[PDB]
Amino acid sequence: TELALFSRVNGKFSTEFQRMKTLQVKDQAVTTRVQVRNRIYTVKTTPTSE
Amino acid sequence: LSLGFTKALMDICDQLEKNQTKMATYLAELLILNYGTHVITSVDAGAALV
Repeated sequence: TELALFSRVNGKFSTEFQRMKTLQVKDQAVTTRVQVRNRIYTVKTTPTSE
Repeated sequence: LSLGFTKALMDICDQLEKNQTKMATYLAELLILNYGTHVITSVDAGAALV
């Protein structure tokens, strides 16, 4: 704002507002599942055992 | 025939010879349980992977 009256009385009025905003969200979800199953032998009793 | 299979068969034969069909059938079912239904005459040795 600038106001000059009678070419003698001067006035100035400078007003500034400034807002800055920042947001960051970061999500990580790692899931891991390992499953090993070995079956080597099948052992049975002889039918003629005691 | 193997020794054990022959022995089980002889036991069933003797039980039948004793005119006792009750434990004869029980002994036969035991034979089925111990030696299964079929006899494998041919296999294919090998391996597989998926």
